[PDB]
Amino acid sequence: SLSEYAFRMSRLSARLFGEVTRPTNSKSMKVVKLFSELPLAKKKETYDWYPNHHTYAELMQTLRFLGLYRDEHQDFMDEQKRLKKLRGKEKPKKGEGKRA
Amino acid sequence: ETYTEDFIKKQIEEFNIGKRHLANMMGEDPETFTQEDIDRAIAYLFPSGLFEKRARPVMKHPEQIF
Amino acid sequence: PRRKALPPRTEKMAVDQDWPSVYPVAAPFKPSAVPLPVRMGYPVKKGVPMAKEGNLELLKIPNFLHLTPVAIKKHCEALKDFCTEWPAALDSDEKCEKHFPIEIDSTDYVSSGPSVRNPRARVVVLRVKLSSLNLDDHAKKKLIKLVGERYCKTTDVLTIKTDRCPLRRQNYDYAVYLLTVLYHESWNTEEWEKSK
Amino acid sequence: VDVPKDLTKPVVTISDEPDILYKRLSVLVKGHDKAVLDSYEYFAVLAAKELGISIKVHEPPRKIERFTLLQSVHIYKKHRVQYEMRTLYRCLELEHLTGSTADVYLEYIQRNLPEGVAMEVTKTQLEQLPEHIKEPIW
Amino acid sequence: HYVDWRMWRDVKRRKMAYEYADERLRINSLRKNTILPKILQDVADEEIAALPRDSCPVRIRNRCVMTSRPRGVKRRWRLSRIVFRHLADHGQLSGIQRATW
Amino acid sequence: KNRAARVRVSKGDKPVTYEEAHAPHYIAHRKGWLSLHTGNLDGEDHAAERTVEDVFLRKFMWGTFPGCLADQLVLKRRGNQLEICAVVLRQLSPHKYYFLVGYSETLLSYFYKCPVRLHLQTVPSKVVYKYL
Amino acid sequence: EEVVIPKKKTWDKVAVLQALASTVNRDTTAVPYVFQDDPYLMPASSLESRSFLLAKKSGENVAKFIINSYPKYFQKDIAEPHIPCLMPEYFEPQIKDISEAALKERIELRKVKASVDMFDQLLQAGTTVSLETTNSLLDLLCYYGDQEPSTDYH
Amino acid sequence: TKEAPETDTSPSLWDVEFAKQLATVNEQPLQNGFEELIQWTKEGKLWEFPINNEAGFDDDGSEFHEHIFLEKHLESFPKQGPIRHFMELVTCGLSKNPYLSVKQKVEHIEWFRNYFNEKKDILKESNIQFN
Ligand SMILES: [Mg+2]
Ligand SMILES: [Mg+2]
Repeated sequence: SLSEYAFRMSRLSARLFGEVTRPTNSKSMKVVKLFSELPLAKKKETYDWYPNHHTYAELMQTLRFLGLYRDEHQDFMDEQKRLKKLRGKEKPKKGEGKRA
Repeated sequence: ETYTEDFIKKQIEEFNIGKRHLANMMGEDPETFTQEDIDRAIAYLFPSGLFEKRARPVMKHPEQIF
Repeated sequence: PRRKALPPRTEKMAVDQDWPSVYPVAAPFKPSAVPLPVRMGYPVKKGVPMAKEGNLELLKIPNFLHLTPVAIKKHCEALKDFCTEWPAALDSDEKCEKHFPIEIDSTDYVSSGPSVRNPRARVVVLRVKLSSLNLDDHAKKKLIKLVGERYCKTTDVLTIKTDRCPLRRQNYDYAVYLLTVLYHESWNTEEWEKSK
Repeated sequence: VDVPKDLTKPVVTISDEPDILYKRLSVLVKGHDKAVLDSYEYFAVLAAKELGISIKVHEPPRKIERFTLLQSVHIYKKHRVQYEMRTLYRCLELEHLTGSTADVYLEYIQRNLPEGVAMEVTKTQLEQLPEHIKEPIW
Repeated sequence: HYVDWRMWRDVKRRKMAYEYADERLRINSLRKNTILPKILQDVADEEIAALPRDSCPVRIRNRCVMTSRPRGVKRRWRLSRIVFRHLADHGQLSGIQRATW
Repeated sequence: KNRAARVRVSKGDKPVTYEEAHAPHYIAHRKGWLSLHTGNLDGEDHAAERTVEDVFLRKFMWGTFPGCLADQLVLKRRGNQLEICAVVLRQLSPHKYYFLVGYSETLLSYFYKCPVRLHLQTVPSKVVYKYL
Repeated sequence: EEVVIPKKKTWDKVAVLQALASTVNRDTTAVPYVFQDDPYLMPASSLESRSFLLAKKSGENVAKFIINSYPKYFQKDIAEPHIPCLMPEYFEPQIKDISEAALKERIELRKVKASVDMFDQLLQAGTTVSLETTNSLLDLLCYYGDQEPSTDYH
Repeated sequence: TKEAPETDTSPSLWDVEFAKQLATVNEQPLQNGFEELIQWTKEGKLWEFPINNEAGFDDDGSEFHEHIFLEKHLESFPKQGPIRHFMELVTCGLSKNPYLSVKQKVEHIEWFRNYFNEKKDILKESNIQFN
């Protein structure tokens, strides 16, 4: 719906501003979009969604063994596990469960 | 929280000394430093956006506080 | 015997001291160093706002004790040696437009965190009035059709916004490149233009 | 009595390269606390006057973002808790200053940016026409 | 040391999706157009379908980073509604408050 | 009945601090925030990362100064600086406070790759606002 | 008409901070800045003034000992621009081959014993060791006297 | 005095250690808050002001024309046909991508060049000649 003058003027502006110069349908224009941005899996919000739970847990476990961090929750779990041994409720050995 | 007269007499001595310190911080004459200047200086030095004004920083004469 | 805490050093301060030396830089509120009987906190019934000692509400405030009017005036006196003088000939905006027809806009973002990066800082905006360019009747007509909506007839300003390069210096060099190829193509006359 | 005798001043070198000319510097600060922006405005304005910079101030309209969440950990859909984040603004507009004056002023007020306050500084630079554009090739 | 096994599976999915992102992107570009021959696009369909299942980004789930709750999560903070409220209601989230109007 | 962050009435023998004595609906009205950063402002990013860091710092300090903290931490961020303001008691010897300050500041600086500072204000006892 | 643009002024990255620092003097009511500004933590004598700083430096040594002992906990780099001075240090040689290039690594790390052993084995094998490297080994032995430099903990 | 210095002099252990003894004679604790900021700035811990969001990040010294003009990298592909049309859309999208370095953009283009070489037989069936 454009004159030959307008069509040639639009192709000229596309070459100067670095747009697609050949006639391309809407489907094929998805190729331009795909390479004009980062894939979702490559965005920092995606691959760094979680904090490294291994680092935090391992660091604070080490600091506790070094005597520099007091883990009240872990101390609570240790006391409960100690009193369960005295009560006879101890974890069985692998392969030596109640079902053998 | 009962407040004796010897306690209020000490609070007034602190307010007069602190009033001359505040005038010294803002570079104003300690003699003509009014309560309106105190409220303005405190709002600048300790900016608080709390909606309730009664919860914002205040430096008033003890007679107006206790 | 247990360790007895010393009395606060505000009791040693003179009312005519140099306060900027006490709070030279931004620091949290310290009751033992601020000689003001300031109180804060919504009081209980027939009570008073809590004193400053152990007052967490005064600790939450970003105080300006390091920026008293006395300190600011001494700071600015030492920063004058770093400044340069604006040209007196450029007295009005119309006079700046005459000698400097191009305007370049860029933005810097200051946030808090470990990383200073911000993708919005790469954007560059170049503005120029076509009246400032050496354009004849044909060139100005062809330039307006090439840029499209980048030109505003009301203001007669051409706005070129570039942000496809990672850096700002690259988007700036690209904005100048675009203005250069647009200017030289507007002066060039093709044969298909005769069919207008 | 125990005062320094002579003070070493930082070395400021006058270069041979021309300086940048800024038509405008639009300093937009954002925060949650209006009183903190009031104190920062007073500080920034007083700093600009002492350095001889022409500055204007205005307050863009605030923004309040609200969202809704369930109140119970389980069921009870018709009971919600609503939260909001208030963003207050203050715009310092400085005009007709060189690049050296802008670097000193911005460094001074950016270092003293209170916690919880962000800044977006838009700089409008004045440039001359590139030499290739002053005339057509033919 | 992740919250549960379901979070650990999502951690591995995000890692594998990141490693194959470039390859999947390049193969998908061959499929998302009407320019290349069908014979070449049919081969590209088989190639991307042969990649590991956990490289597909649609299998990633935005779970609460502290409790692994798979729903009711606010994307901006990556927290479930319950954990978010706990921090907000104790004044530990900068600038967040209860809304009344 | 609402429960969130409410110290419930008792027999008049429970001391509560100013922060503990105010329910959530008083945030921004009678009490401020315990952390200040730009992450939650309109158009700002990285709010999720700042939040995880805050949660960790509070647990780290609680277990690093066991039985010493007399109030919640105040976390402040300016530029890439991190300031931690804590109100502690006067039971530990000063030598141990200086050790823990030098230790925690150094460890946190290397963990979050930023200059961290810890400001301590000591009190003889937990400041009581009221007895619920 | 012509306008004269002023010449640009340049300064170092700390010049502005140094200009502001020149405006303040020492606070006579305070203890040195290195101490915690708190009436309970301030040193009350010349003995505490010395021991409080040694306790703080001791805590910094313990933190560095942990950072260098468990470097994998401190390798997540979130800083931009990068801060090299906040990364773990690696004092162990990473080249396990027996050659000249492997000896030069143990000389830079100042491993007196390992460097001598690497030199003996390298020499018994008959391989040539450059003169510049032989001198770089004497500089290490002649300086520390064939003894291992001090470390944090073994 | 020595008119010409030895710029390339090796830092022997005796010279590196004597330079540390000269850093100890001026070793004093920080006297105030400004000196702590100055020290952190020299060490690189503290940001430099005024803030530059691109500080310490130059994309390999690349010029704008290296990101925007990528047709020089399509010299190995056919000059006409569907493969040229397809690669002009790839390079068009890559020239608008500010999140990739020039090195990464070439990696994309190099991948397609190798991919179309392995599919030469399939392309010949469709009357397309890729090298
Ligand atoms: Mg899904
Ligand atoms: Mg209800």
